[PDB]
Amino acid sequence: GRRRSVQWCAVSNPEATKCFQWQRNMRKVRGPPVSCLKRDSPIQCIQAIAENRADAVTLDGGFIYEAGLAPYKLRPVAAEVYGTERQPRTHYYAVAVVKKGGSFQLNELQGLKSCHTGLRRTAGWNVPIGTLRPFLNWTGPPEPIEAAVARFFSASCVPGADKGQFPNLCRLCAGTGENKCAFSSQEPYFSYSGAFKCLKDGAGDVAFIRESTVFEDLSDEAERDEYELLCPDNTRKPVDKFKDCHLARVPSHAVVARSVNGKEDAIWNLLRQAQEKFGKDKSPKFQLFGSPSGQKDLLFKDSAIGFSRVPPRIDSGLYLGSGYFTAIQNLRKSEEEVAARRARVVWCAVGEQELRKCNQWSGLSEGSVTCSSASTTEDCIALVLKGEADAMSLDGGYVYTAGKCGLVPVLAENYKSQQSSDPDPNCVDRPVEGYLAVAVVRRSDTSLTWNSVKGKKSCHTAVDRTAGWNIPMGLLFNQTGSCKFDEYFSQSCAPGSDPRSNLCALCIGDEQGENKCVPNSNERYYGYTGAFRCLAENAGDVAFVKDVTVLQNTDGNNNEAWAKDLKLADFALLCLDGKRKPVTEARSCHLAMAPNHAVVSRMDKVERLKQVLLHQQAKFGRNGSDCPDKFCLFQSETKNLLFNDNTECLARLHGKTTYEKYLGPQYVAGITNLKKCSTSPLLEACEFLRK
Ligand SMILES: *[C@@H]1O[C@H](CO)[C@@H](O)[C@H](O)[C@H]1NC(C)=O
Ligand SMILES: O=C([O-])C(=O)[O-]
Ligand SMILES: [Cu+2]
Ligand SMILES: [Cu+2]
Repeated sequence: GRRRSVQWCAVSNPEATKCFQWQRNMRKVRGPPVSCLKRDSPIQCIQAIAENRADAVTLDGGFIYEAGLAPYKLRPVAAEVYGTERQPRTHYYAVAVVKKGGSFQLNELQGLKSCHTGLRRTAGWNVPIGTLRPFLNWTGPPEPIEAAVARFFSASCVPGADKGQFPNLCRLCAGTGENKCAFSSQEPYFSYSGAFKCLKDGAGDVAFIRESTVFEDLSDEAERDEYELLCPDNTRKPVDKFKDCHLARVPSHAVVARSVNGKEDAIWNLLRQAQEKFGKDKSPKFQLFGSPSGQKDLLFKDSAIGFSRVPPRIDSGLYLGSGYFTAIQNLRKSEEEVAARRARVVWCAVGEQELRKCNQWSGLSEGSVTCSSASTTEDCIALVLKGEADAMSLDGGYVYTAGKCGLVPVLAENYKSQQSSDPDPNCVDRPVEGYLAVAVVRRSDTSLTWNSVKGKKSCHTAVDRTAGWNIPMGLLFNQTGSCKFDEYFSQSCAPGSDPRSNLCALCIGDEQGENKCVPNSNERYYGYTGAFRCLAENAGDVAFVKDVTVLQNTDGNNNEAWAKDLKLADFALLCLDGKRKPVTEARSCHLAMAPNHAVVSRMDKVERLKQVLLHQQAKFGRNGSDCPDKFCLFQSETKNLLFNDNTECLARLHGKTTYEKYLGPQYVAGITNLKKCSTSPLLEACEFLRK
C-alpha cells in the first residue's frame, strides 16, 4: 500500500490544512481522492512533482515559466477561471494601484515607494518591471535587474528578494525577523492582498496587483473610491476602468503536471468533480475557492469560478503567449541583445534538407536571417507562436491554421503570370494570380476519369495543403458527405496521416525505408514533386499536384534518376466534366484555383520581415544580384525547399493582410467544413489560447 490519489503539493501549513479538509470531503462524497505533500515553496512543489512526490500544484504565470524549464518541464493541465459564470475568463489584468490625492503617472515613479506581490510574479514583478525597463538605466547582465530596481524606487516590499543583497527591496516588508520579506504568509505584505495592504497602510505609493484585489478587499464602494489606476498612457482612471487601464492582460494561474507520466486524466477528473461538489457556493462543508479568515488564496485563487482544461498541445511557452513568454526571457537580457533579436529574422525550416538551405542562406544574410527547424509545419507554426522562430512560407491550407492562431500573411510567392511581362521587373506589385490544382494520370489509363477516380490509389502532396488535399477531398466530401477520408481511395500516399492507415499505404519513407509517411522532404513521395513521382512510378493512379509540376518534372526538366525519361505526353489531366486533356490545357482542365503560398509571421515582426525579405531577394531572388553566382533562394531544383522553385519573387498583399482576406470566403468556408470531420491538436490549442 501507499495511496491511489492525486498528490497535491501544498506550499504552506494553512495550505496543507485545507488540502486535508479537501481530502476529507472528497472521501465523504465518495469522489476522486487527493493526498497532500508539503513544501515551503513553489520551487520545492516544482521539484517534488518532477521527482514524483506530488502530482500537481497551481502556479502563477511566473512559476509556469520556471516550471517549464528543464530539468522540470512541467505542463499546465487546467487553468483557473475568473470573472463570472457568464463572463468567465482565463486571463487577468496586471494593474498599478494608487490612492487618489496625488498626480504622478507611470513615468514618474522613480524614487517612489512600491508594493509588489512577490519576486517573479506576473502582476507583482514580470509585468511592471518590464514596463519600467526604459527608466531603470539597467546595464544588463551580469547585474541583476534587481539592483537596477532597488536604485530606481526608494524602498519597496518585494517578497522573496535577497534581503542581503537588495536590502532596499525588502525595505517596506512588514514581516518580523527572518520573516521580513519572505515569499509566504509570514510576510503580511505578500501576494495580492499583502501588496494592497502595503499601499493601504501608506507604506508604498503604488501597488502592483490584479484588477480584482481592491474589489475583493474593500467591501464598501466609497472605500474603493480612495484609489485609482495608473494607466500606461500616463493617465489616471478608476479602479473599474481596468479593461482600458492595465499594464497587461496575462494568462490565469494553472495547475501544472509532468509532461511525461503526468496523470492529467486523474487531475482533470478530481478537479471537475471537486468544482461540481465543492465549487462556487455549493457546499458549506468545504469550499475549494474560499479561505479561512486567517488566509488568502489557499491552493487556488479565492473566488476563481472553476477550471478550464488545457488542450494537450500546450506547453508553458504556448500557455504564456509570445508576448509574456518573451517578456520574461528579456528580463535576463541586455537591451542590445533584445534589440538584436528583434532585428533578426529566424526562419523555420521543416526537415533537414530545408534546414541545410536555410544555413546556406543564413551565412550569406550578413546576420539578418537565422535558422530554426521542426519536423512538421505545425511544429514550426508552434515555434513562431512561442516567438522562438519568426517566419516560414506556407501552403494556403496552413495559412488558415496559422491564421486561426493569430499569425498574419506578410508577402506571397508570385509565380509566372497569366503573362503580364517577361522576367518581370514589377513582380513585387504584380498582384498574385493563384495556382491551378489538377489531378494527373498516366496517358495510357484511357479509362480513368474524375467520376471513376474514387476507389483507385491516390498520391497527395500532404494532408492539409490545397492542391494535394483540401481541393480533391473537399470536392469528394461535397458529394458523399462522408468524413471517412480513408475510404475515398483504396490506398494512398498522403504524408501526415496515420502510418497505419490506408492513407500511408503507398508511402516510401527515405532512401532507407524510414520516415514513411512523414510530412517533410524525408518521405520520397512528399510535396508536389513527390506526389508526382508516386504516379510516375505506378505507385498511385492519380496525383493531386499543380499543373507546373509535370512540366518541371518531365522532358529532362528534372533528370533525377526516377525523372530522367518521363515525357510530358504520357500524362493527362482529369477534368471535372469527365473529359481528359493534355497538361498544357490545365487552364481549362483544373479542379480549382489555389491561393498562392504566403510567408506568415507574428504581427510584431511584419515590417522588419518585409524589409529583410525585399533586400534578400534583391540579392538572391530570380534575376537576383548573387544568383546563381552565389545563391538562389528560389531554387532547390525540383524540391521546393523553403519556397517553390517557381517563385518569380515575394509580392506585396494589396491589403489582404488577414488570412481571411488573403484566402477568401469560399476558401475559408470550405476548410471550415472539412475541419469538423476532425480538428488538429494545433487548432484545439489556439481555439483555447484565443478565447
Ligand atoms: C536613467 O538615466 C537618465 C539619464 O540619461 C536619468 O535621468 C535617470 O535618473 C536614470 N535612472 C535611474 C536612476 O532610474
Ligand atoms: O498545394 C499543395 O498541395 C502543396 O502546397 O503541397
Ligand atoms: Cu498571479
Ligand atoms: Cu500548395
